[PDB]
Amino acid sequence: TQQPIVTGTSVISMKYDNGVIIAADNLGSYGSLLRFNGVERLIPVGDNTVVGISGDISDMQHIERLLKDLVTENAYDNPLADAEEALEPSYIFEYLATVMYQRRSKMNPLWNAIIVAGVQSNGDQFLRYVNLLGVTYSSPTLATGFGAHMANPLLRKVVDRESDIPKTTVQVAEEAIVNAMRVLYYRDARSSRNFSLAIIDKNTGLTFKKNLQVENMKWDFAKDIKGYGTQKI
Amino acid sequence: TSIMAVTFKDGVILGADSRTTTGAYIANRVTDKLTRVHDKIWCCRSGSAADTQAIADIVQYHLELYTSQYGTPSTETAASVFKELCYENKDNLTAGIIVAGYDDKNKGEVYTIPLGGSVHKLPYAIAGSGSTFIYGYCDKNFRENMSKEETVDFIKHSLSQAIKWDGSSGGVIRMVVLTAAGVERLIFYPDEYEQL
Amino acid sequence: TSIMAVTFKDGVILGADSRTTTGAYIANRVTDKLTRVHDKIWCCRSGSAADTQAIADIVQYHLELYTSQYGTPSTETAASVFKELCYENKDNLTAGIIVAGYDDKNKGEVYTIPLGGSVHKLPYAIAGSGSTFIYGYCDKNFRENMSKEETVDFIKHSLSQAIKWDGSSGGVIRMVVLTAAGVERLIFYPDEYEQL
Amino acid sequence: MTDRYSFSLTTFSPSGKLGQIDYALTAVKQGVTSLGIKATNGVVIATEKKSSSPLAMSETLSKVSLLTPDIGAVYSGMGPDYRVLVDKSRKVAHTSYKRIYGEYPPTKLLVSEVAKIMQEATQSG
Amino acid sequence: TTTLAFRFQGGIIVAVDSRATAGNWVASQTVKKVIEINPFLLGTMAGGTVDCQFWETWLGSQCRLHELREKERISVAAASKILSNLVYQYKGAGLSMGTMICGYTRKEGPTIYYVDSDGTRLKGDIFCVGSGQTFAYGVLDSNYKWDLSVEDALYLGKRSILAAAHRDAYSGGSVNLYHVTEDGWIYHGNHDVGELFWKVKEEEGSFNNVIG
Amino acid sequence: QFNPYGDNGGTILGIAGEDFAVLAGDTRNITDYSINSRYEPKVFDCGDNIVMSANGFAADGDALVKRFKNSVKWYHFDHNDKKLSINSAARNIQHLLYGKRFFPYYVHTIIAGLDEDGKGAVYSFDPVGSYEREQCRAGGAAASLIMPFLDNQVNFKNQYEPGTNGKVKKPLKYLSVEEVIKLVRDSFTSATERHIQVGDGLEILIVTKDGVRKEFYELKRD
Amino acid sequence: TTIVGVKFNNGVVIAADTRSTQGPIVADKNCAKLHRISPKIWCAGAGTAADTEAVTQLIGSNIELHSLYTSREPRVVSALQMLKQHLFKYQGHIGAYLIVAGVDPTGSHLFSIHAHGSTDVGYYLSLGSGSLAAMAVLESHWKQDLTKEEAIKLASDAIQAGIWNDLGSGSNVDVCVMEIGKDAEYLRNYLTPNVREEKQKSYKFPRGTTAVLKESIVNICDIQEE
Amino acid sequence: SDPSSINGGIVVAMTGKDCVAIACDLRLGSQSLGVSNKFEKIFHYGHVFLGITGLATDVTTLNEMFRYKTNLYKLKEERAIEPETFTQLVSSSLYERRFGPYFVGPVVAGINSKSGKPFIAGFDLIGCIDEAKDFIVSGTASDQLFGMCESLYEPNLEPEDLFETISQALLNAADRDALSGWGAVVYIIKKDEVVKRYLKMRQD
Amino acid sequence: MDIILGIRVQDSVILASSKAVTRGISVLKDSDDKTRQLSPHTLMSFAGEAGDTVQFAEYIQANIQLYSIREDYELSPQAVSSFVRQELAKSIRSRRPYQVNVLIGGYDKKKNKPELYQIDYLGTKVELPYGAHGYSGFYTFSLLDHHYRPDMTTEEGLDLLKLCVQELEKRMPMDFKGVIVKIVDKDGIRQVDDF
Amino acid sequence: MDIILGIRVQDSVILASSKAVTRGISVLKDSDDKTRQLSPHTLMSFAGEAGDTVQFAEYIQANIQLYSIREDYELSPQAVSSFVRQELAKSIRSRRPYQVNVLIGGYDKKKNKPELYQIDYLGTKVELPYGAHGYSGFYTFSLLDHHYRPDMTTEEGLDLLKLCVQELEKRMPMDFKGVIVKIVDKDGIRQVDDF
Ligand SMILES: [Mg+2]
Ligand SMILES: [Mg+2]
Ligand SMILES: [Mg+2]
Repeated sequence: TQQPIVTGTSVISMKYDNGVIIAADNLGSYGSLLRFNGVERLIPVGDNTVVGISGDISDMQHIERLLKDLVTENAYDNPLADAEEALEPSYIFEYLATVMYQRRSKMNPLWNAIIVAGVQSNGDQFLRYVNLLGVTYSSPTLATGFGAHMANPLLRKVVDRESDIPKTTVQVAEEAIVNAMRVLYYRDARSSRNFSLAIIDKNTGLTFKKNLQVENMKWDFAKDIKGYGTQKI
Repeated sequence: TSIMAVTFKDGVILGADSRTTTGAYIANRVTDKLTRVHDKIWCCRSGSAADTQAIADIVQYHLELYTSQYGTPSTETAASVFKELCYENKDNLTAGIIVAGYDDKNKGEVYTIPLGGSVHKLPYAIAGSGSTFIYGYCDKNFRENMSKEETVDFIKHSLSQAIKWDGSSGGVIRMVVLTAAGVERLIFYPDEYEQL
Repeated sequence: TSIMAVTFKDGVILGADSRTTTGAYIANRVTDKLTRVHDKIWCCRSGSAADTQAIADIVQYHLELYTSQYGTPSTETAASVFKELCYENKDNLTAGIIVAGYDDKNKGEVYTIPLGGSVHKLPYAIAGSGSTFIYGYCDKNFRENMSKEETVDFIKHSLSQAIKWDGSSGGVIRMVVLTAAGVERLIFYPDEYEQL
Repeated sequence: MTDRYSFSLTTFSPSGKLGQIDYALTAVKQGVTSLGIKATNGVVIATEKKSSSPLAMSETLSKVSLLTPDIGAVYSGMGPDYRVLVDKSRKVAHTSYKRIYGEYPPTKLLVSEVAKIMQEATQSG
Repeated sequence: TTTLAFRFQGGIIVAVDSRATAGNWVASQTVKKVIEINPFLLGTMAGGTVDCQFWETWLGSQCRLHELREKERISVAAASKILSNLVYQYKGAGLSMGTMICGYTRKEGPTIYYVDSDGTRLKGDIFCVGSGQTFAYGVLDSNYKWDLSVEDALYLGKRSILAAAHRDAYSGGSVNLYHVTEDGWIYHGNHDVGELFWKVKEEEGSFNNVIG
Repeated sequence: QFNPYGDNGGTILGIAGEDFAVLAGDTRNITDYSINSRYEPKVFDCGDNIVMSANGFAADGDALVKRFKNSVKWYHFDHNDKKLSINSAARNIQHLLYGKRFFPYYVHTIIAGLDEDGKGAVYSFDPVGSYEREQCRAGGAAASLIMPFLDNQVNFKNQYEPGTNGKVKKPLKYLSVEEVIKLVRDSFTSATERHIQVGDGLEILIVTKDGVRKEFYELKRD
Repeated sequence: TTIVGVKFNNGVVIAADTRSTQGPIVADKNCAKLHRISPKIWCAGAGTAADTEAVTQLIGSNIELHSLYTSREPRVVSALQMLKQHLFKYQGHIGAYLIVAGVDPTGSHLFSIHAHGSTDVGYYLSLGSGSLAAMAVLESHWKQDLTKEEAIKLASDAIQAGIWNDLGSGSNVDVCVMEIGKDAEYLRNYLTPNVREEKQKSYKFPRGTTAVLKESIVNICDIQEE
Repeated sequence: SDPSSINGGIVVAMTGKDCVAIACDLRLGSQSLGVSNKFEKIFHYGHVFLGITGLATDVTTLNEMFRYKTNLYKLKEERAIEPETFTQLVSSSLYERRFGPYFVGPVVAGINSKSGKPFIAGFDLIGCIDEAKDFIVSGTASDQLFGMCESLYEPNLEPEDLFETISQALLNAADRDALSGWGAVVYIIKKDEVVKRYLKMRQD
Repeated sequence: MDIILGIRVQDSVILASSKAVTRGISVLKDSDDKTRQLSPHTLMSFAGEAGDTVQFAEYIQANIQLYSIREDYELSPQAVSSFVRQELAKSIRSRRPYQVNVLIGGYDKKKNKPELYQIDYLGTKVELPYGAHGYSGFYTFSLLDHHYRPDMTTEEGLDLLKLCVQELEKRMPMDFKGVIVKIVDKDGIRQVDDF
Repeated sequence: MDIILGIRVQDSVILASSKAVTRGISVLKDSDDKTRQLSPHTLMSFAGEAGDTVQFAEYIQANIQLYSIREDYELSPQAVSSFVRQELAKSIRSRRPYQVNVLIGGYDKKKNKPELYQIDYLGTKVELPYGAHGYSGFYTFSLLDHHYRPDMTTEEGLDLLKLCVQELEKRMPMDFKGVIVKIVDKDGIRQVDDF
């Protein structure tokens, strides 16, 4: 049993017709202190998977090393390490899920909420969630922390059920994600303007976008707002 | 919350962010923490919103009734009425208030009233959760008898840093200028102050 | 405690105050918080003195044994050994350590290791109770590729403010310069830095 | 200070008359005429707006007053006494009825409450 | 819960209710509170849990191993002590158990052992365990004799569970009867309390307070 | 303090027919007032004509189902591909659950299938392994809303035959698979209306001698 | 609960879901959360349901008396001031979280009030367990100079986000539009996206199914003459 | 410890075609101990019926109180109180004890004498009104009653059909609750006749 | 105090009440009468917290005796029980509540019927054929359920009461030092001095 | 369990031990023998937490019986008491201590003397003329202090013991359902079947 110290906030994600999108801001908070502004919380595994991690950053860095070690180990005595016997999103997730539940069962959890986004060998979209309790679930849209409360509602207006996935293009999906990130910046007191976005497409592969910023923000209306009730000036 | 009041040559300027949080959720991102108790006596509020509003409303009432009988009150008088409420009800209040005002006789004055209910007259005052991160900056950069433009830059740069580091602070930087000329409101948006 | 490490053109400089308190009593007013784990790899200690000393001693042992087998370790390697101890024993440790070192290949490097046990490579790092008050100042005043004299002034002015506001910090400002030239210790007394 | 008049100012005279009530009725007699007529599908109340001066805006002086959405009142006698009674009558319709039953009082019960207020001024100290 | 068991001329009568509650919520009305350890031994289930189920079916495994090794029926004394020694090892851990280990052997005759999760092991003639035990005890004590018939003894146990089922909120559902003889136990059926109550009320003239 | 348990909501329902069995469960997964997934399968085919669902804390539920499925696999290896009977599966599950008696699987488990005589069977487990064969069992969040309805409409409790006035009970006539599925659907429709954690979708697994068949139905998504 | 308020060109609109819950159980599937303080000042309530109703009736009553006293139509700021001072006095023990909106001679207004007595001003607001879902929608689609038709659309879309995604909210969407120089229009059950589907079976029992012990006529009438 | 579930008991009310029905169990207990099988929880003031679950001392106290208030109402108004008005009175009375409440779950039922409209309402312990068209439930087996009512109920039932529905709803709910049962009463209410029926149920 | 029983038969009400008074580790008295006569044909037995029991019982007694003098009339057992319930219902929401449970056994001279009322410290009143407070009911009610008839004689009621006391003496851990039995009928209140 | 007494007279040791076994609210048994024979001339009575009492008593019994067989010799009461004390002294610092108090009454055949040892669950041993555990001593010791003589006969010891039991039956709140009395002398151990 511990308490999280340096933390990362929401990770948001959604499926679209040819793959998955995942995003997460570049902030490492220290309570209310916005301590570290250059923290990458999307960690790609191979060219077909991206693991998005929220929660305790020291535990994230540990998970990061486990995945880095997983790739090394998979290459051992494996001539098809870059082909048929390469790591799948479903393999990477199940491994993490096992670890997360084992750790909670020893009463010493990895204080995280993880979303594994990727594309399988047969082109199928993979998107599944796991957290410090070892609880797992899959959905057309997945989000951690504040994202669950604010991002999902917006992303679910695009893909409300399974049958909406083939109707959703990568441009529409990315637009929805980028908008959700803006909404979180408005409303999450432990978020940052800078973020990273990753697209895993079955055709174009892994596109990893760093140093993105929330833009097109509405603030002008603030000038008109005065006092808290009766004040006019 | 990040709030500050700074005296300068022509008078005094109050500055504040606009973020009000309930835990990590931002309940209001366009809050007006600069509140008016008299024509040229304003205050910056920090702590319990319910408490600081309730206090400010009562002070405004007291200074309105004071003006009806004894004419315009001093900034010191306003600070005393704030103090009297905060001190006598310290057990049931979580209020950190900076009082700033402009007389013609006394010119710009700033009084800070922390949790205890004590009063401290200062050349400038900083307060709120985000103030902790700018004690160093403000101390190094403050000068007495600054110009209006210098004081706006001092507050803008200061609150910019407070906002940058404090998660509890954010949104727009509101300011209110108090001089003989009158009362001027200023607003500065994220795109402006973040790049400083 | 007020501690910081800053990289510059020729390498890196570590800076620290000298106050160690037990409650409000100053147990030691001339503490040396800048401690050596290798010839040109040092660290700044904050948190439990017993813990940070115990860690630093173990790291020094590990880097001594590393050198005997594999030659001079990297500053990254030193930070990893610190992290491994801090992370794996997070439940029983209260340690906030900044690791700074000078290679010829990598030049000046700074790694901060907060309570959690996480590692963060940075251009400069600040830590300890007094660091809170200088986040604003340090962010506004830091530049990359400063000279030795500029970096000493940056650290001196920064820790001066941290000491001024933090009761937990005080005494002398110790510094250790790490360059290709060698290892230089610096000390700055209250009469010098207080008037800045 | 203190209201040291804790005794009745209205008392029975030897003949069994309550003087102050009779004199109050004399003051009502001097007052401007007002009337009321009940129809099968409505009621009407009316009175003369006796303007104290032509410079005065008689629209501002309301002799006929709404008590509840379905109850109205008009008077004859001392206007100020009426004004305060209307204020009390409006409040008592809320405090002793609407805030309990979630609806406005029936005519007879509001009248009863008004009567009770007037009776107490006939016996209280 | 209400479970009772008593020794008499014709052996042992075991009677239990059938209700299982989680707070005010009635989880089940069809619970088996008599474990059939083997064809000659019975155990009751009061205590709150799986603990009696799990450890008394385990007891049956130990009794089977005993008579395989010793070529002889295990005594009720030995069987009950295997259980009591086991739960005593778990003392403090939070096991919740209150059972009567009932049997009829040559060397002992009809024997009942109260076994407890506190480690208590008592031999006795009449035992009552559960939230409705006090109600069952009332009927038992006032009507018990050693020279009861198998027919009357069976009824007494049934009526005593009914008495508890009525008053105790956490007991009811149905009554399970058993009769333990030297040649083994004999099941005497499941009796719905709802139907049994009206039947008993009319035939016995009891429960005059209740309107039927 | 770290709390190793959670509540993922959901509701499940097992009903044993004369020569069949059904195990139904809603597809909604939740935490607190948030929906995690509108379709997260909860009832599983474990092989050997057995269907299982471990409702409550999803992590422990998934762990138990995984371990039982694994137990079926090793039963085949160790005992010459022998079919695991429903009664044997039930006893095996008790031991899996009681194995963690002092740090329980926080789930209310239900399995369904056919007994060795071909008749319908349902077994019901508490978190620590106490179990019993039952004709009817709802489990999870809206279990209290469903069981009383099932007592009335499956076992005909409190129902008597008109004219006799309380003297003759309604006879316990057998229900067809089509008749059961109607009661299952109406149970979940009713549960969805009055319980916030129930909704989105209903997935029913029907077990017969022919094998396991699935049926899905929409539920209200509010 | 999901409640929202949205300002527009010539007035303000408020909206709310219609689910009231006791723990995880839905007590009322068509609850009315839009309360009338005065004819053109309406508010929506979240938190302790009795407190929200009770506090709006009390302030509504005093507002009516004040309106009669001053011969002036009531103002939103008066309702706001009276509410906050009452709530502050009881320091959150009265668990009323309100969104107050309305039109008066001063103009159109929109405020929020928290149980401890704090108030906020805004063009768009949301409160309750589904406020984050609703606020996400408002932040994504809100703009300055909304029309009446756009604000109703936005407000109801924000409530829907709560209905679907928040378990504390559900059923129907109530809306009230308060435009300047007009009567406020209360649109009860403006949307109805959650009608229950027809059941598979009718559970109407055969008469005489229930067992009875006694029958009798109850005397509800008064004591009779003669 | 929990006041609302010491004594136990339930009340359910339903609407039908030109009729309402209200029903209750008869159990009073001290937690596990059954104390009385004649504790009726439905009362009436004129043609308005009030069921009350929860702490028994408050059930008794509130009945006595509403009798008191409706009697004075009648003397002053010169007419019997209506269900809509009484509901508001119940709510008012409960909320005046906001920070020291009666631990009860009242349920109003009746037919408006003037309009003929069937009316039912429910409250929490603090006075919040739940005015449902279909049905109201209250007591220690309210979850069970919600489940029963939700599936069994259909609108516009005739009085003699409604009796069967509400009876089966109560009985089967009470049989899944340890603290309810020990008998049951059902009132069938029409505009100018009321039939009261005691049900035969299991006595455990 | 500990055990108080009550049973209403054909023509009388019988109240049994323990004699023991234990204060901590010692039994200070073994002859304590836990009852007060409220009126000639109404008796109230009581059990609860020390001090509160007698203080309450005597307070009720004084109030009923005051009513009897003022009106020159004996209140019905029902009326007395309603008065007593209200006092306890008022008490429970007081600063310091009375912690007292009572049984009110009376004979209504108007209706010529015996009546037994059971009221706990919360103000929970119930009219019963037989009643008890505390753990007394747990042992006795099963016997009373079985044997009780509404047409029992007073001698039969006493025999059924002896069977209850015997069961209490057998299965209760506490020694309550036997019971004082009193009968309430048309002729008034009298004590059974041998039991 | 509850009350266990002991008294050493001229030529014997007498141990009295209650018969009641209460588990919560009910008295499950009224004929329980809270004693074990460790050797032919050594008896140990015991009282404490449920389960622990018998588990401990039987464990000691087995160990003494093992010693008796191995050496073909009976240990002295003193030796047995020292063994028992050590087990309890070891027990008190265990993970889960035995919560058992004992009295060891024995007749030393070598010295031809009766001996009574009192040992509590902590391992506090004392040799006494008369002893008790729990609240038993509070009531009885004043009587024993007054009447006891070291040269008492066994019949006089029993009379003094009856006076102790009577005082316990009078002033103790708990009904301990009488006592089983056993005498330990040169001829061995026997039970007084009428008491
Ligand atoms: Mg910020
Ligand atoms: Mg029962
Ligand atoms: Mg406050």
